[PDB]
This record gives sequence, structure tokens and C-alpha cells, in this order.
Amino acid sequence: MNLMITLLTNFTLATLLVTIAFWLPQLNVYSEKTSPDPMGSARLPFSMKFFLVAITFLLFDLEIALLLPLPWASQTTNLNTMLTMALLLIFLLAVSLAYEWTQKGLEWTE
Amino acid sequence: PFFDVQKKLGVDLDHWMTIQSAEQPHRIPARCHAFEKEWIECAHGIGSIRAEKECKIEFEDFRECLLRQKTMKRLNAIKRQRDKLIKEGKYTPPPHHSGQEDLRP
Amino acid sequence: MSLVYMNIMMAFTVSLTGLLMYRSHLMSSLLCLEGMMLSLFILATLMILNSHFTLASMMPIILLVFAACEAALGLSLLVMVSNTYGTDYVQNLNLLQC
Amino acid sequence: YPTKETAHWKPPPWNDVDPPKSNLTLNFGPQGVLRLVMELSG
Amino acid sequence: MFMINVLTLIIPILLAVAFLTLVERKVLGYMQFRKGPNVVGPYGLLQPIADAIKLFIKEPLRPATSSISMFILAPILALTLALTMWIPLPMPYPLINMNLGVLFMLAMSSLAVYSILWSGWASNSKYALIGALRAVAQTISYEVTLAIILLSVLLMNGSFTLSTLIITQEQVWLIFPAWPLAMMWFISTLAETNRAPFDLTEGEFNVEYAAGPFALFFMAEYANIIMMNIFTTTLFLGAFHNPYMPELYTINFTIKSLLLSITFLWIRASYPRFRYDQLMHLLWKNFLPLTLALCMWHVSLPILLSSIPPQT
Amino acid sequence: VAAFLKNVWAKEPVLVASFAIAGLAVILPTLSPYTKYSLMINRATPYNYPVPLRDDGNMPDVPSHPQDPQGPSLEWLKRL
Amino acid sequence: SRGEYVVAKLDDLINWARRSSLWPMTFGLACCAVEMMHMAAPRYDMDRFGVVFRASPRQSDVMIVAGTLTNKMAPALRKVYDQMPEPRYVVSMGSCANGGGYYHYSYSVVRGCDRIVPVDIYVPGCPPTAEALLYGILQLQKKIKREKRLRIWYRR
Amino acid sequence: MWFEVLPGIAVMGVCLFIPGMATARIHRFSNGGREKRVAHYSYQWYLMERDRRVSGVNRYYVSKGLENID
Amino acid sequence: MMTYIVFILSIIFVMGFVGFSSKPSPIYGGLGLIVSGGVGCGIVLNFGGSFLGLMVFLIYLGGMMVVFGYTTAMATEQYNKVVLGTFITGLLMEFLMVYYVLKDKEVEIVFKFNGMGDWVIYDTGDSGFFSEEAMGIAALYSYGTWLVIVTGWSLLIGVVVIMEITRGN
Ligand SMILES: CCCCCCCCCCCCCCCCCC(=O)OC[C@H](COP(=O)([O-])OCC[N+](C)(C)C)OC(=O)CCCCCCCCCCCCCCCCC
Ligand SMILES: CCCCCCCCCCCCCCCCCC(=O)OC[C@H](COP(=O)(O)OCCN)OC(=O)CCCCCCCCCCCCCCCCC
Ligand SMILES: CCCCCCCCCCCCCCCCCC(=O)OC[C@H](COP(=O)(O)OCCN)OC(=O)CCCCCCCCCCCCCCCCC
Ligand SMILES: CCCCCCCCCCCCCCCCCC(=O)OC[C@H](COP(=O)(O)OCCN)OC(=O)CCCCCCCCCCCCCCCCC
Ligand SMILES: CCCCCCCCCCCCCCCCCC(=O)OC[C@H](COP(=O)(O)OCCN)OC(=O)CCCCCCCCCCCCCCCCC
Ligand SMILES: CCCCCCCCCCC1=C(C)C(=O)C(OC)=C(OC)C1=O
Ligand code: SF4
Repeated sequence: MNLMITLLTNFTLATLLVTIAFWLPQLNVYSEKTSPDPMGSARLPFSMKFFLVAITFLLFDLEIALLLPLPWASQTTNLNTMLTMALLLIFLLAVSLAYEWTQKGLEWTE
Repeated sequence: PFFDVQKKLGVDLDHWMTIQSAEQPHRIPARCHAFEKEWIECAHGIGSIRAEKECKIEFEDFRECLLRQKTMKRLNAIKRQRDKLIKEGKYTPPPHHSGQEDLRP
Repeated sequence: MSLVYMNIMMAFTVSLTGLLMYRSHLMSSLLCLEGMMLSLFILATLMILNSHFTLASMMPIILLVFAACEAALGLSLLVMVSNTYGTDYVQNLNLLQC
Repeated sequence: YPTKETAHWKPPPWNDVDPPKSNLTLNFGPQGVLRLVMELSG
Repeated sequence: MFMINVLTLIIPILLAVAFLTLVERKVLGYMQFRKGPNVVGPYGLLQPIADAIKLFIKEPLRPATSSISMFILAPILALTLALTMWIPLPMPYPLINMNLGVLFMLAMSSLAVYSILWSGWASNSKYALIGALRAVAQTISYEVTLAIILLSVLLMNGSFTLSTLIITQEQVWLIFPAWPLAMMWFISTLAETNRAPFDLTEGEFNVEYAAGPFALFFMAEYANIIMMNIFTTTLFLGAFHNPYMPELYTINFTIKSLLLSITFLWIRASYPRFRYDQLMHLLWKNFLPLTLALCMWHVSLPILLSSIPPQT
Repeated sequence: VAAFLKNVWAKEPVLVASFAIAGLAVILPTLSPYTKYSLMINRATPYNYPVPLRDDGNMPDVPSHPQDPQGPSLEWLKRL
Repeated sequence: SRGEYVVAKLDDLINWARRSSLWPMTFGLACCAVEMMHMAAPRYDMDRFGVVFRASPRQSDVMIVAGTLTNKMAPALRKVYDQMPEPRYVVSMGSCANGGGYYHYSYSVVRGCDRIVPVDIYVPGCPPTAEALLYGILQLQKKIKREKRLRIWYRR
Repeated sequence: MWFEVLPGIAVMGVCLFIPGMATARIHRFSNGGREKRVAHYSYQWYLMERDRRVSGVNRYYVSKGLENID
Repeated sequence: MMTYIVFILSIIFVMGFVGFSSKPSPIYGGLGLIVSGGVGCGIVLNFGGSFLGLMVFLIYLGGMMVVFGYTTAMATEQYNKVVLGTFITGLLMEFLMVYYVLKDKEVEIVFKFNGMGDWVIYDTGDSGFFSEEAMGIAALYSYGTWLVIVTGWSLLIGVVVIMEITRGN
């Protein structure tokens, strides 16, 4: 309840500041501006490499999502199994990184 | 095809997450542990065809523990009759159902 | 049953019919598909937290991860479509009628 | 059995490979001083 | 009374962000054998006030926006996420004491790239969109080592509770068992906030915003800078906490966080920029393999030493 | 095995430190004498209630009071 | 009156904030760019006056035309000038920006930048020194200090 | 010289000292001159709500000791 | 009103899906799914699933919808009746459901649903010094061995498959 009040207060302060930034200098009666970029009007060329680094982020972030219960998982009684599976998850993240390396996936954004 | 590799090789690949009555971490019971244990111990070994008619009481108990539909229907009836008697002025709530009695412990 | 399950199931069916009635884009289709996955996450989570079935609390995370990986696959499929026609329009995917 | 609807269908190519059916030009102008016309391939 | 506490959080954040700009211009001045601002105020203290009044009465730049709604929402989201990263911060008591404050901060910092992305698409410039995609890919790249380094350090904490992280460091600073994680953390948080030598937004996305909303993006970015320095201070340089005198902890973490923010200011006046592929090479081929190796080491290390921290 | 190791430490020291730290993380819990104490501390942390047993008549090793001598002891945890 | 006092104090406030936070966009055309780079150097240090070093042309407050304006770049100068938000000011630095200078009778030189943009401060020299350019910037600040935007708005 | 940057650092340091000092004094004022009760776990919440019921003033922080038993 | 808050969040949740199931544009669709993920996270938080809700933020929103908006911003070059009609259709269906289940305390679209607030179905005990949800997620490494093997293998194969099908060779 305190957190919802805090979030609402921060959103209200941000919206108030954004409204003051978008409406206080509108009251200036300066002048109408007649006829208000490196590429002129060409279409945006699709970069395969930006999409590749985004999907590599998504997959390694999923592996991070598997790694996130480890400070709680160190408290278990089956520690040999836990340690094996934790090292196996970080090892499979490293194998994902090594395969991303050696098949030229980390290139021109290395 | 149900190639029961787990029972053949003696490994436990996915039986632990199967039911709520299984071995939980730190011995946490589910909210319907007793009902599911009774339904499983009723319906064990006798087959599904016999189990649908010979364990109907345990399964209705366990389903009504899970979803609480009869419980919520009874609470709906009690609360709606209470609201009708409040609207008609035939009833008043007690002081201990208003917040003026300094709860027990 | 409980009243929040009504809204989570109806959200799943809304995103179903959005995923079952395309307009033009494949990206809007994948958005409806991941809305379906999100509603499944919420519904499985509310069941498992309701019944206090402890071991299934790792279940929706798995339901996230696989399906999020699934989304990655679909995005790459979309990109290959957008590396042929310039758009992700589903009406350009009709070369297999004959 | 070609009908009126399935009459504009030609058979698919023999190797089943279809024909696929430009690089970016930037103007880093004056905005010492220098104008540049870049032909970039990514 | 809680609303007074929220105000005494969020208004001094804005004031410290306002005077961080003066401290940046002064510290970059003296490191460049010149002075910073010393004319507008006594010792320059009225320079941010003059500059804020200047920006709020400057003409609106009036762009042709692609989407009006996301053009409005990107400063709103940037400021809201810049302010909500402070509420679990234990100093020595947070505003919102929660069990998962670390994961909350990692989540609300993961949400910060939508402001960059919406501001880039809401501008009609394709060049601004390319710059926004580069900045988003950079930030989501370094969030990977943020998450993994942060997990590896919290394997010594026992929980995601930020208040437990002070109890963790009552005998030693946590930089002594984890200085390689500390230095990769420090460079990764330097790369989170688009901060030099990782500022490719200044090297040749929100250039279509007027002076007001661009100032709001700027102050959200400096709130993130102060916040990540405070979070690094709590995370690796945990101060002494006497519960009967909390101001000892407050003075101590304030001095350490000021030194760490000055260290950001001191890095930006020392190095040239990376090329974009060079910091991609820095993440994926230098920081992430060592981060995974140290994650294995900090998984296996409390087990081999019998130093597993408590769950509670 | 000797020139190759110095070569990869000269060219790519980040990767050598990576595989060295990961190799120590793999092998060293199997060689550490303190790995057993992690197990013994985690199983000695009482999250639940020690639900007592009905004294049927023959349980010589189960105590009747917590301060009785018989039962599990944690003097190894205090001393170490 | 009372409202005249209010518009006087608000003019003093907004003129203080506008002269104490000048953000320049410097056209580095020619040799005068070197002397602007000395006006940013540690001896003279524009940054201690609130005058930042190299603001972007869409958030800058004053355009310093520092060098020779040719015919090939005069539409680019006018484009950058039109893209500045108001209040925008123009400092003309050096003889070629002022009146053509040593290239006044040339076929390819705009005879002063004031044929292209409205100029506020003409800073004379070849090049004017960094101290003389800083003199021109402080004279621009004094010109902003006596602006009467709200007093004339109140009297209209 | 280099001590000219110190007024701005002092202003910024006071502005960072305000939130923690303020939340510490507010947590002492709103909780009877003590720390705020950390209830991260449901046992801690159970004890805190038991305190709220055993105080009689609907407040968890008003403590009752041996004077409340006979 | 406050005892129905999860229900109210769930209504916003359904509204959020009509924010993108009508499919206005994939960027407005992305924004609608972000707001939907936030409110559904709040629903998860209000049964006590804090870690699962922060997975909805960190992995679903901050991880994956980032990539959706990223890939979408690399398409649909920057500048309906059916959209607004389908939107108000789904909205009126949902508010008719609200009105029915609030005037009857019972509804049946496909299943029977109660009309009281969903606070009633909760448990009246404590979990001690652990979250049962946190310990069930910590159980992934001790009890969940086969699940970790197949999930890590599927993610490794996912990396391999993404690199194969995007190479074009
Ligand atoms: C929290 C407080 C602050 C923390 C410290 C940080 C303050 C200092 C900041 C200085 C300014 C930095 C500006 C940005 C610089 C960015 C560039 C950069 O540094 O790139 C990193 C560089 C990048 O490499 P590079 O580019 O320099 O080298 C060339 C690399 N190749 C060949 C691939 C092209 O180095 C790293 O990535 C190192 C990261 C940290 C390493 C930690 C190792 C710890 C030791 C482990 C054990 C080793 C022994 C072996 C095993 C023994 C077992 C017993
Ligand atoms: C948590 C703490 C945060 C602190 C933040 C702020 C830090 C700096 C605080 C201010 C330090 C001193 C500032 C002095 C500014 C210069 C004032 C001055 O001399 O103005 C002179 C001017 C003209 O006066 P005139 O009468 O013409 O003089 C001729 C004399 N024969 O007359 C005028 O200009 C009119 C008078 C203007 C007065 C303005 C004063 C500054 C206001 C700044 C805002 C913050 C206030 C302090 C907040 C914290 C303390 C409560
Ligand atoms: C485009 C739209 C506008 C964009 C700008 C604004 C939105 C984006 C920025 C704001 C993001 C809000 C995030 C809200 C939830 C954050 C997660 C959270 O609440 O975690 C903290 C805490 C978990 O810690 P714990 O200690 O376990 O809980 C106390 C019990 N021991 O959990 C709690 O303490 C739980 C408290 C009760 C439940 C709170 C529910 C809050 C309301 C729902 C979500 C609000 C945001 C919806 C939109 C998000 C869009 C991204
Ligand atoms: C068994 C332990 C656990 C192992 C798995 C966990 C690893 C944790 C760290 C994660 C690593 C992920 C990334 C791995 C990628 C490996 C492939 C690679 O990088 O090959 C290329 C590299 C030469 O670099 P190049 O291609 O030229 O780069 C261009 C810039 N010059 O080639 C090289 O630099 C050669 C790399 C191979 C040889 C490294 C030898 C290190 C030995 C350290 C001491 C012994 C440690 C014990 C373990 C040994 C395992 C082999
Ligand atoms: C009803 C009547 C009143 C109407 C409303 C007005 C309320 C009060 C507003 C503030 C004061 C207005 C007067 C402004 C200054 C006027 C006098 C002046 O210009 O003094 C000049 C003096 C410095 O002299 P200078 O010309 O710079 O010399 C160069 C060095 N030899 O300058 C100085 O010494 C410094 C001047 C500082 C100006 C005041 C401080 C800044 C404004 C603070 C309040 C507004 C902003 C609040 C916070 C915003 C967000 C941070
Ligand atoms: C009302 C609260 C403050 C609103 C924000 C305005 C003041 C802070 C930002 C201004 C600013 C300063 C001081 C500044 O120094 C600067 O240059 C580095 C900027 O541009 C990149 C700025 O935007
Ligand atoms: S006025 Fe003279 S010194 Fe100055 S830029 Fe022109 S040619 Fe060079």
C-alpha cells in the first residue's frame, strides 16, 4: 500500500514535470516558424547484426532467469546435486557464448 | 505409447512435481494435502474405470477443497441473507462483527 | 470458482481470437501469441500460489523461459520474411497455394 | 482439374527456389567545415 | 507522515541532480587546468538555477512526432523509473523495505530502455532511430553482466534483501572478496547510463525533444548516475551501521557515493570514446566470460569454504 | 602444454583467467575438506518444528528434554 | 504601479537566466575558430561565465559566426540559424564575418554575414583575440540584461 | 583552486544526507521511538499482528511486558 | 472497493489485452502488452508471488518485450475503423461480464464463477521464515534436475537454431 502510494506519487511528479515542460513554453508568443538528417528520405536499412545482438540478449537473459534462484538454492540439503546443476547451468551459458563466438555470431558488434 | 523408462530404469525424472502430496521442500503441506492423499489412497491400483465411481466422495471432497465452490456459494447465501435483513432493518450486526471487541490473543 | 480466474481465462480467449484473426502483420500476431503466454503465466501462477503447491512454483518460470525462447524463434522467422518482401505482411506469404 | 479460380496458378519452380525480388547514402553536411557523402553498407 | 517521507526522498533527489551538474562542470573544469562556473553564483552555486530557468523559457523545438503518445511517455517513463530506483535503497533504512529490493532494482532498470526506444521511434529522424537502437542494444548488453555479477555477489548475501547487504559487510567491505566483480560491475554501470567512455549518443536519440523534456531526460539520467553509485556503495563498500545512531551510516555512505560519482566525473575527463563494436567486444568477449567464470567461482566457493550465508 | 599456455596467456589473458577460475570452481569443492561442513550446517538449520515422538517404551537415544545429553549435538558448529 | 514592478522583476529574472546561461553554437569556418578555441582554453574559459563549449545547434542560444562566410555555405548558415530556438543571437567574429574582410572583393565570399543573418554583436579583428571575443560575449550579455520583453508586453 | 568544487559537493552531500536522515527520524517517530518492524516473513507478520492485538490500542509498537500479566 | 483490487487489476488486464488483440499497430500493440504485463504482475504480487512478478518485469517485459519493440522499431516505417470497433466490442463484452457478476454474485460463461472478491479463497496461516514460493523456486536445483537439463539443452539448441536460421546459408 505504501509502495502503490509511492509509485503513484512518482508517476504524478513525473507527469507534472512533463506537463510543465510541454506547456509552460507554449505560452511564448514568439513567432510562427516557416518550414520547420544524414539520410534524406531513404528507407531505414535493416541491420541483421542489431537483431542478432537483441536475440542473443534475450536467450542469455533466459539463462539468467534460470540462474536467479541461486542465493536461495545454496540453502538446500541436497548440495551435491545443487552444485552440479548450478555449474551445469553456468557451463551451458558459457557453451552458448562459445558457440556464439566460433560460428562468427559476435562479429562487427563483437 | 507410454514407454515407462523411469520405472524400468528406476530413475525419478518427473514424479516429484506430479502431485501435491509428494515430498515438498521443508515439509510444506499443500492446502489440500489430506484430501488429495485420501483420494490417491482410495483410487490406487483399482483402475480409472472403477475409481471414477468408487472414489467419488474423496474426489468431490478434494475438488471442493481446491476450488471452494460450495464454500463460496454458502458464503454468498449467508452474506446475501444478511444484506437483505440489514436492508429490511430486521437484523443488526453484533459488536464483535464491527471491530469494537479487542481480538483474542 | 474464483472471480479473477474468469478475467485471466477471458484475457486468454481475447488474445486467442486476436491470434486467430490476423489483420496484416506477423508482429501483431506474435504479440497476441505472447499475450496468450502471459495469461497462461498469470493463471498457472495464481493456481500454484492459491493451493500452496510448493514444487510447482518453478513451473511458470519454465513456462516463461521455453516460450520466451519460442518467441525468439518466431521473431527470427519474421525477420526472414522481412528479408524477402520488405514488410512482415501475412498476405505476402501465399507462395504455397500451388 | 483446373477451374476458374485455380487458373492463374503456375507450377512451382523445379529447384523450388524463387527469385529474391541498395546501400545507405548519408549526407554529413556543414550543419573547419566539410561536407561528406557517405555510401555505407551497414 | 509517509507522504512526507516520500517527498523528503524525491525532492532531495531532484536537488542533488541539479547540483551534480554544477559539480560535473567544476570537476571537469579543474581536471582540464581551467575553472568551472564561478560567475553566475557565489562559487557557481546559481548556475543550475539559471540554467533551469533558461531551459524552461526557451522556445519549444516543435517536432513532427511519429507518435504523440510515446513522445509524451518517454520522459514520463524515464523520470518515473529514475525515481523508483531509490525506494528500496537502504540508507540505513529504505523508504520501501522489501524482501526483493535487488531484483526490483534490476527489473526497474531493465525497464529503462523503453524510454530510449520510444523516444527514438517517436522522432521522425531515421538517424535518431539508429542511435536509439544502438543505445538500447548497448544497455541491454551490459544488463547481462549487471544481472550475473549482482547474482554472484548476492551469493555471499543470502537473499535479495538490500538491508541484509549491510549486515553482510559488517566485518569487511564486500569488494575485498569480490573486487573483480566490483570492477566489472563499475564499468558495466558506467555503460548502463550511456556515460563516457560509453557515450555514443554524443559521439559522431532524444534530439527532437524541446529544452524542457530534454532537461527531464538529462535529469533522469543523472538521477540514475547518483542512484547506481549509491547502489554500488551499498553493494561493495558497506558502511558501519550503529542502530542507535543511523546518521553515522548516512554520512558514511553519502561520502562514499559522492566519491564514486566524482569517480564517474573523473573517468569522463580521462579517456576517449570506444567505437561501438569495441564496447560490444568489451562486453561479449571480455566481461561476460570472466563474469560467468566468477559466477561459477562464487557458486562453488561458499560450499567449499562452508561459508553459505543465511537465508533470513 | 608449456609453450601453448604461455602463448595463450600472452595473447588472450582474459580467456586464460576465465578457464582457470572455472576449472578451480569445478575441481576445488571435490578436494575441499570444508565441503562436508556446508552440508552439515544446512541440515542443522531448523526451519520447521521438531515434531516429537510418542514414547512407546523403547527409544534409548531420543531425549525427553532438549538439554538432555542424548540427541544430535552441534558442538562442532560452536567450536569449528 | 504594482504590475509594472512585477514585470520589471520578472524581466530582471529572465534576462539574468538568459545572459548567465548562454549556450553557443560556433561556426568553425576559418582562423577565427582557432581563437574561439582559445576563448574556451583555460586562460579565458568561457565555461566559467556559464557559456558552455559546443552546444548542439538545436539547443544553443547564440550563433557565433567565426570565420569567412562563402557563397557555398551561406544557405547552410541560414539553415542552422532558422533551426535555432528563440531567443537566438548572432555574434559576428572577425573581419570576414563582419564585412567580408580580406576577401571582400572576392567572387565567392558573402560580404559580411549580416547579409544572411541578423547580427547582434560585431567583434572586430583578424582574428579578434580570445579576450576580445570574450569582450564581445560579455557585451552580448549586457545587451540581454537590458531587454524589456515583459515591460513592453505589459505596455502593449 | 581545487577547494572551489567543495561548496557544490557540500550542497549535493547535504541533499543526499536529507533522505536517509529523514526516513530514520520518521521511522522513529511513527513507531514509538524505535526502528520500523521489518516483517519480510509471515512469522514476523504473525508476531507483529499479535503485538497489534495484545497492545489494546490497535498498534503493534506499543509493547506490553510483565505488567500485563498478573 | 479495495477488497476487490485484484479483480479490478484483472479487469484492467482484460482491457489491456483488447488494447492489442484488436491489433492497432505493432508498436501500440507492444505498449498495450507492456501495460498488460505490469497489471498482471501486480495480480501475481497480490497472491504473494513477488519473485514471479519480478520475473514478469525482468524477463517478460524488461527482457522480451524489449526485443519485440526493438525488432518492431526496425520495421513498420514511421509515418482504424475495425480496430476501434473490435476494441469497443471487447470492452463492452467485458463490462457486461462485470455487470452480470456484480449484480448476481455468480456468472457462467463457460465455467461457473463466484462474484465475491477473491480475497475469500486465501489461507489463514503463516509460512514461517520462508516464502513457500521462494523455496519452491529454490527447489529447481535439488529436486528439479531433469527439468534443468532439458531447459538448458533447449536454450542451447535455441541459440544454435537462431544462428542457423538467420545466417541464410
Ligand atoms: C567499485 C569501485 C571501483 C572498482 C574498480 C574500477 C575503477 C577503475 C576504473 C578505471 C577506468 C576505466 C575506464 C574504462 C575502461 C574499459 C576498458 C577495459 O578496462 O577493458 C577491460 C579489459 C579488456 O581487455 P583489453 O581490451 O584490455 O585487452 C585486449 C583483449 N583482447 C585480446 C581480447 C583484444 O580487461 C578485462 O576485461 C578485465 C576485466 C577484469 C579482470 C579481473 C581479473 C581478476 C583476476 C583473476 C585471477 C587472475 C589470475 C589467474 C588465476 C589464478 C588462480 C589462483
Ligand atoms: C538543502 C540546501 C540547498 C541549497 C541550494 C542553494 C545553494 C545556494 C544558496 C544561495 C547562496 C547565496 C546566493 C546569492 C546570490 C546573489 C544575490 C545578490 O547579491 O543579488 C544582488 C541583486 C541586486 O541587488 P541590488 O540591491 O541591486 O545591489 C546593489 C547593491 N548596492 O539582488 C537580487 O538579485 C535580488 C535578490 C535575489 C536573492 C536570491 C537568493 C538565492 C536563492 C536560491 C534558491 C535557494 C535558496 C536556499 C535554499 C536552502 C536554504 C533554505
Ligand atoms: C505506459 C504506462 C505508464 C508508464 C510509466 C509508469 C509505469 C512504469 C514504471 C512503474 C513500474 C511499477 C512496478 C510495480 C510493481 C513492482 C514490483 C513490486 O511491487 O515489488 C516489490 C514488492 C516485492 O517485495 P516483497 O518484500 O516480497 O513484498 C512485501 C511483502 N514482504 O512487492 C510489493 O511490495 C507488493 C505490493 C502490493 C502490490 C503492488 C502492485 C502495484 C500496482 C500494479 C503494477 C503497477 C504498474 C503497472 C504498469 C506497468 C508498466 C510497465
Ligand atoms: C573445464 C573448466 C570449465 C570450462 C568451461 C567454462 C568456461 C568459463 C568461461 C567462459 C568462456 C566462454 C567463451 C569461450 C570461447 C572460447 C573460444 C575462443 O575464444 O577462441 C578464440 C581465441 C582466440 O581469439 P581470436 O579468435 O583471435 O579473437 C579475435 C581477437 N584477437 O582462442 C583462445 O584464446 C584459445 C582458448 C582455448 C584455450 C584456453 C586455455 C586456458 C587454460 C587455463 C588453465 C587451465 C584451466 C583448467 C581448465 C582447462 C579447460 C581447457
Ligand atoms: C512581486 C515582485 C516579485 C515578482 C517575482 C520575482 C520573485 C523573485 C525572483 C528572483 C529575483 C529576481 C531578481 C533577479 C536579479 C535582478 C538583479 C540582477 O540582475 O543582479 C545582477 C547580479 C549579478 O550581476 P551581473 O550583472 O551578473 O554581473 C556580472 C558579474 N559582475 O545577480 C546576482 O547577484 C544573482 C541574481 C540571482 C537571481 C535570483 C536567484 C535565482 C532565482 C531563484 C528563484 C526562482 C527559481 C526557483 C528554483 C527553480 C528550480 C531550481
Ligand atoms: C525543475 C528541476 C530541474 C529541471 C531540469 C533543468 C536543470 C538540469 C538540467 C540542465 C542542464 C545543465 C545544468 C547542463 O549543464 C547541461 O549541459 C551539460 C545540460 O544539457 C545537456 C542540461 O540539460
Ligand atoms: S577575419 Fe581574418 S583571421 Fe578572422 S577568420 Fe577571417 S580571414 Fe581568418
